[PDB]
Amino acid sequence: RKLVEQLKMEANIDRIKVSKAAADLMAYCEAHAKEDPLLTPVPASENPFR
Amino acid sequence: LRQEAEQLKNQIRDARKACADATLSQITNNIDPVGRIQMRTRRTLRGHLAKIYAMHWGTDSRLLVSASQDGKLIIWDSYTTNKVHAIPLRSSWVMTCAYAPSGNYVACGGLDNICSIYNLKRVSRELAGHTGYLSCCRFLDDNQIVTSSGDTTCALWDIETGQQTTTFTGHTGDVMSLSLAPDTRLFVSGACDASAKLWDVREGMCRQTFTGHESDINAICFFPNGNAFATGSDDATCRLFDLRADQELMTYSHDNIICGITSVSFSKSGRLLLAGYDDFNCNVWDALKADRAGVLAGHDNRVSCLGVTDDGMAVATGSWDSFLKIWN
Amino acid sequence: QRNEEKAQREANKKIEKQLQKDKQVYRATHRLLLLGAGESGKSTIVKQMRATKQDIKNNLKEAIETIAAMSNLENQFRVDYILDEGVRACYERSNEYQLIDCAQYIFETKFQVDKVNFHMFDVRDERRKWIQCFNDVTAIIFVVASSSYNMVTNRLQEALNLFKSIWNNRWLRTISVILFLNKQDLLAEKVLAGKSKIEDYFPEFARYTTPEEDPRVTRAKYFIRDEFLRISTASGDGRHYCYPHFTCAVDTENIRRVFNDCRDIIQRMHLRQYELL
Amino acid sequence: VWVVGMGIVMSLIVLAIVFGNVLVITAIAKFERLQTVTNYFITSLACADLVMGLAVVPFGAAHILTKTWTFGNFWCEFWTSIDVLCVTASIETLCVIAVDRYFAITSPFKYQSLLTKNKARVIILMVWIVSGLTSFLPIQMHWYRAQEAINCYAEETCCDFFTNQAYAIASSIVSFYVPLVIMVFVYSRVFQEAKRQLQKIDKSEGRHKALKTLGIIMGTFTLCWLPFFIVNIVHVIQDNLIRKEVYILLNWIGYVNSGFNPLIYCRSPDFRIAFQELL
Ligand SMILES: CN[C@@H]1CCc2c(ccc(O)c2O)[C@H]1O
Repeated sequence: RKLVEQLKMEANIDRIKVSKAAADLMAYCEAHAKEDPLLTPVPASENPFR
Repeated sequence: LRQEAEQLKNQIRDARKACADATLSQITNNIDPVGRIQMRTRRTLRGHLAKIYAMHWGTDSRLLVSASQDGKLIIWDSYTTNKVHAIPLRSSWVMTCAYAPSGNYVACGGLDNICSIYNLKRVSRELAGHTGYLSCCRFLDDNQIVTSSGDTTCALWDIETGQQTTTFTGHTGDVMSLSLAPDTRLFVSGACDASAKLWDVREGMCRQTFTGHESDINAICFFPNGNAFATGSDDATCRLFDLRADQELMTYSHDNIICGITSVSFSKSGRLLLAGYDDFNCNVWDALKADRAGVLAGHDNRVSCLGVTDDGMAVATGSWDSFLKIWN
Repeated sequence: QRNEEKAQREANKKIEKQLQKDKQVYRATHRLLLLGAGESGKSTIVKQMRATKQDIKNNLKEAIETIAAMSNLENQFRVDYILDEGVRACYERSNEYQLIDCAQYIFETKFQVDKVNFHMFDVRDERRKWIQCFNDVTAIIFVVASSSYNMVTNRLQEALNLFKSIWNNRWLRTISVILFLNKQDLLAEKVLAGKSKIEDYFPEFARYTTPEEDPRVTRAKYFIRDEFLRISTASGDGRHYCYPHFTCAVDTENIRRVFNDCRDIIQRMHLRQYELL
Repeated sequence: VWVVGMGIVMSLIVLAIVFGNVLVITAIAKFERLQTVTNYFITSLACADLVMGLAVVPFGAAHILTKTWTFGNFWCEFWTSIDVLCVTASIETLCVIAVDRYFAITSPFKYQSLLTKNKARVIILMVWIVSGLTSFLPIQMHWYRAQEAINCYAEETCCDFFTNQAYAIASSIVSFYVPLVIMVFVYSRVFQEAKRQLQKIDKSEGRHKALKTLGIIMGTFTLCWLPFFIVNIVHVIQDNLIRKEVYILLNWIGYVNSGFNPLIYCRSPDFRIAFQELL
């Protein structure tokens, strides 16, 4: 019986367009990609490991 | 009777299909590929008794904690490659591990249906309200600890109180992995019944519940933006869901890939998704381009866990061969 | 300044020294898993291998609660207070209705080391994903109730279905299985007396015959093993061996029986390596 | 031109012994998985084979093919000492590995406990150390020296060895004869254990290859050294019996055993795993 209530809870949800969500996530992956050592390895001196 | 819930299920599915306007791959096609990525073991971390099941980066990123089936829990200093503290676990078998954002306490799970938090600076408390084995433990602060168990009920304990403050229950299958978001408000938990639902710590109600996969869900992790997360099924396919869209954004799967998935973790920028397997290799795929970029297979046995530091400097990966390789 | 690195070295040396000491202990210890079906009585052989009183009353109260027997089908007022002639019918109906406690009346263990230290322990989940976490156990004691055909798909068939789950898992691709036909005397007891023949539960029983106590029980005794052997026969290819020796109600040698079977478990494992045999 | 053609075959033998043992030795350190428990002895045998192959074998080809031992007299004696240890190591290492298989199967539940990584180094070093007492005499001491071709020791041209009858009997025993008793006895008891297991499984299940599998391990070792060491003891007691050319032919028969050693030693998926990265 709770599932009917649970489904009713999720029946009305504010939904964002998948195209809009994709673009925002793409920008979040675009503007924030600069500070990513995995994307571009830094100097062995800068990297504590190497 | 139950048809209304089935009608509601059809109504929910209709909204998601209607909300779908364009495909992620179509939008991400113009995005330039990351290219081939080669990783090496800048450190070769090893020296444990038996096969390990968990690994978790510290908040300061200097230390990592790994727990093995041998019952020995040891916190390992990545830079010096020298073990810092080795604390034995009362339970013979452990299934999960966690590290404090403050770094004061280290939490180790257990298959003995009891969760215990250890004090680095002497076990502090033992929690056993949940039934069955504990799947994943992770606590945002030194007061609230989130553990997902095999009783299909994940609850957030109070470290000071030692009792279940709230209970997030009603999940179909056994919960196998729990992931916390940087916002610390909402957390997504994955169960063995292919259902991936995101809870709210204060509300205690499943705001969204996704069931895109067919097989059991193995692990889940959030993106840095905290608006989406990725999960890996027991089937070869792993998918990423956009919370605001409540749908499966992109399906990640290679025809050659047929083995199981045991871990999942994004990068600091989130572009590079590193996915472990039972095929002794970890594959790093582009989150936006939805294509495989590079593979690494340093481990010899099945990879158990994988994580990325808060700073994002380098990735770690577990292994059932007792050798955890710190890739960079 | 640099003393910090030296200090960590001493701690690392101390940790490594302590870990090295425990390495011999862990390798010496042999780990077993007791995967037993419900009502099979795995605890009985576990007790035999190894203020209480209100323990007897709790089982009696649990049996009285099941003696729920009226729901399955004067004293009713007496039954209401607790919640005989009805007991005999309930005992007869106990074949269908589950009665864990005997009408007559992560747990661990440290088995006697003897030659080599052995610490056995057990772990009700339908998914049973916990099994896949175990791949280093030398062998798994799989206690099965022989007199399960009368109970309940029959209970024995459900127990036989465990092998399909156990062996097709492929996670335990190098772990042998030891099974005890528990309640062997009880299995013959129902078999020896006139009752519902196993042919009614297992249709192919009549076609089966004894391989090369009364023969009625003796023929029945082998058939359950043969059915269990047939599943274990296919897809073995070494490293997966079933040691099906029976187990009576009381047999103190059962602990010694495992050790003899345990030696063959390790020896066959080594012979698999180097392709010697 | 017969020597030139013969040298071509001899050239391959030196090359074969080089890569044959090195590849197994390279895999032992390249992959950490196989490095720890076993093949640690097999590396010592491989290391012993490399010394016999890369150093002792080619100079022998130079000795026979060329007019004489053009090199110095001191290195001529040095070659015999280095050759003695390498041949003594491979036989001993095979016996040590032979004990490894027997001591595990015949006494389980204690093999894992008793054997240790430090204990493996002690036994492996003891094989080399025991080889030291076999190689100490020819170089440091002069008890090796023989009037039959006595000038050969003095001459710088011919480096052929003539040894005292006392040394030949004792050295041959410590090298091949004694481990033969250990290798055969240990493996014979093993064959009983495998036979017992097969019979037990036959009774357990209503529905041998071991003899062939254990045959190659003992057969190859016997068929490559027995004709040599039989001849070695023969000439020391009966000098007129042996033919000089016959001694050299059997001498190079036993050197091929180190080249064919890896096939008996490491032929399994782990060895096949080694070829995986090198392909
Ligand atoms: C060319 N003949 C060599 C030198 C003498 C010698 C050999 C093998 C084993 C021994 O114990 C020896 O003393 C032969 O490999």
